[PDB]
Amino acid sequence: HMSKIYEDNSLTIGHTPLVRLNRIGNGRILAKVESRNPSFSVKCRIGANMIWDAEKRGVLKPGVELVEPTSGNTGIALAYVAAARGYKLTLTMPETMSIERRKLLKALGANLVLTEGAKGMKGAIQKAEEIVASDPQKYLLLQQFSNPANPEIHEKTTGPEIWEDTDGQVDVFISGVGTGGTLTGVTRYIKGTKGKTDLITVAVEPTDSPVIAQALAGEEIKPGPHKIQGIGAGFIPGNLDLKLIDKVVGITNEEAISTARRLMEEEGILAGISSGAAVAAALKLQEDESFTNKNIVVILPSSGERYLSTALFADLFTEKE
Amino acid sequence: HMSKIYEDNSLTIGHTPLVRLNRIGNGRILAKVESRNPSFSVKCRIGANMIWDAEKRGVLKPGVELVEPTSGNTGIALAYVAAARGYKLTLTMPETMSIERRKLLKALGANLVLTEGAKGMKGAIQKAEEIVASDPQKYLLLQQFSNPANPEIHEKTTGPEIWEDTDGQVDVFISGVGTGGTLTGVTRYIKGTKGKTDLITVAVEPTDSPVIAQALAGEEIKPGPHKIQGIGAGFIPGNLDLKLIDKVVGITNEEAISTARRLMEEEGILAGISSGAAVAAALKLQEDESFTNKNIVVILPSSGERYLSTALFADLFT
Ligand SMILES: Cc1ccc(C[C@@]2(C(=O)O)C[C@H]2c2ccccc2)cc1
Ligand SMILES: Cc1ccc(C[C@@]2(C(=O)O)C[C@H]2c2ccccc2)cc1
Ligand SMILES: *Cc1c(COP(=O)(O)O)cnc(C)c1O
Ligand SMILES: *Cc1c(COP(=O)(O)O)cnc(C)c1O
Ligand SMILES: [Co+2]
Repeated sequence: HMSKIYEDNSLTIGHTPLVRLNRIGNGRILAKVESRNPSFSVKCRIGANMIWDAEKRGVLKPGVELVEPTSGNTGIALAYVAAARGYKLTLTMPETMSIERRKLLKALGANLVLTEGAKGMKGAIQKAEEIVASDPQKYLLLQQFSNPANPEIHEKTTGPEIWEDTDGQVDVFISGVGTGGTLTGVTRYIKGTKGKTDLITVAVEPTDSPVIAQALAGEEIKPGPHKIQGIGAGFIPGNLDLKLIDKVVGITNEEAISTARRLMEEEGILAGISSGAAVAAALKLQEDESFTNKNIVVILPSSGERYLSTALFADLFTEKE
Repeated sequence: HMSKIYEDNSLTIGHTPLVRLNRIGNGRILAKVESRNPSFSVKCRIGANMIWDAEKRGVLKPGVELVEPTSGNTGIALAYVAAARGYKLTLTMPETMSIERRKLLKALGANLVLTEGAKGMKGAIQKAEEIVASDPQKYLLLQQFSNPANPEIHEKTTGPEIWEDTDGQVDVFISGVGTGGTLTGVTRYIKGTKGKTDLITVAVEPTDSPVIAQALAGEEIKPGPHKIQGIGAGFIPGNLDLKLIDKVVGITNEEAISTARRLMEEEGILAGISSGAAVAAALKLQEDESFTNKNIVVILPSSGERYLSTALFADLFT
């Protein structure tokens, strides 16, 4: 894309590189590095577009302050966009969110409201609702799991970049599902706008919280705890369009961690746990002869630098090592 | 640039965004965000090009391994490129190096050799030389402070990006100097290749180690300790072409840290200490009427996320 001066850092989102994996898999895995973003994750796109959309809809205007419950990369994305565009932001999250993330969020100007650790994200969602209810004219909740501006940005940026960078040669699209925006939006551009209805869209989820598989089977939703940060919220988000999914691959915590470590050591791509999960799903599909000659695009949501205090960098090296 | 599939992560360097600063300075500071790079710093460009250059020179034949003494972003850059392109890499550094940083380099496949803490960077340089001397056919030292492939990549990528993104309108170019490659290579492109000899090139350094100022004034070189990671090595590097510098601005530790905090809180640009230093220098220039109407391009070398254990994030809470 074209040379310019960006008017603020929110406008720099996307155009992330698509990199061939040469040592992991058969040479047809193409990794889309979504840590090449202004706050270093796929969420940069949705922090930008949910705020731009709120501006366009007339609900974010001078005097209105943003609120969102998030203990993750969405909080970081909303923080840098609010700072870049001159909005006040309040984030709610359980008091168990890491010091690294609190430091980042405060440095970017966010106002943090810490909720009881025992109540997890449910307690943070309740606190965000309470804050907005205290002054609904003042506060705007963005609602990342249902706000259509989330999948919209992937329809307008992420998907077009995959189509253009592969010159239409993509055959398989793999996305670990958190909010579902990435899966939904990219698939709507490729299957819908470009008419490629035989794209294979693969949802990735934790083996220990396989709610997408349960929903497609018409079974009871029964989530569980797991370590693949950023995916597997334990329900079907509003922003996940189940009708667009062709296959669901469940990944273990250990598979996700080990494959993220391989991205770093074998490909030089700093990668988070969910990036390992998505590439591990590509490797499982390449066990099946139907996939042997397909070009597989995989989203890598985050950089392993954000994971130094997590399982990803634990049980890896001995004191002596 | 042209839509494509990159054949490895080293080929994804550059095309970093130039962002107008709206609250910091007069609206004419244009910040080039060099953390938008495959290992998140300006050094990703030189990790790639020093290795590409070694390949082109025929000195990276099968069995040859890389060695470099580095405590910083160059070690992370060389590690991701060596992992991407299938080389073995040894980095030397003092044992002071944090366990978390050893884990990150380790995860990228680097072999670490930890040297005696009291001997600092000098001890790490000594150990790298000793490793190469133990088997010179096997080991290749990249020598980031003198290897011309460092400023070359900035002449071939960073410089052109600044020229294109500003439509040639860049009046002032500000770089905090570590190796000098950024300053040297960008200035060679803009003053030389593009012929814009009216460009004002500004070197930034710590007030507590003002060796560039000393060199340009013809004063004795007298370095000192400071906090501005990535700049101010306390000598004039081979890759710093002093002839290209118009002005040197010295920045305090506190000015660097406070201005980096403003980049984060006021602009939403995650920024390291040296990014704060370089922008602090732009602010000083904008106090001088001669600079008021000028477009000022400033390099932001790194992201504040790499500084979470440092004073950059101190006193954010009670
Ligand atoms: C540590 C961490 C990282 C990323 C996330 C992603 C999400 C966010 O708010 O940033 C979207 C939400 C999420 C929460 C739980 C499971 C999956 C996604 C959450 C927590
Ligand atoms: C902590 C840290 C960060 C960046 C650097 C930059 C350099 C590196 O090897 O990565 C170039 C070298 C350097 C060393 C001392 C002063 C300035 C630059 C060094 C140390
Ligand atoms: C958000 C996120 C995902 C999932 O992306 P969605 O578009 O929300 O499905 C995966 N990994 C990480 C690290 C994320 O932050
Ligand atoms: C390398 C580096 C610089 C200085 O860039 P040079 O091109 O080496 O002069 C500044 N800040 C940081 C953090 C760096 O890593
Ligand atoms: Co481009």
